[PDB]
Amino acid sequence: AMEKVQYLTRSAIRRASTIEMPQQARQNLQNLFINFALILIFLLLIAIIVMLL
Repeated sequence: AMEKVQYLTRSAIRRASTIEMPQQARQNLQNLFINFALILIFLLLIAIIVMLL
């Protein structure tokens, strides 16, 4: 084979649960965690503008 991008060679035995890529997410737990965080900060926002304001 020939390398064209380092995404599987760079830090292969060092990166653990992190990724060496120009793409912020590649696995669905990353995607669903940010989805849950968006839901939770949206819930916090609407709690404030209904109960503090």
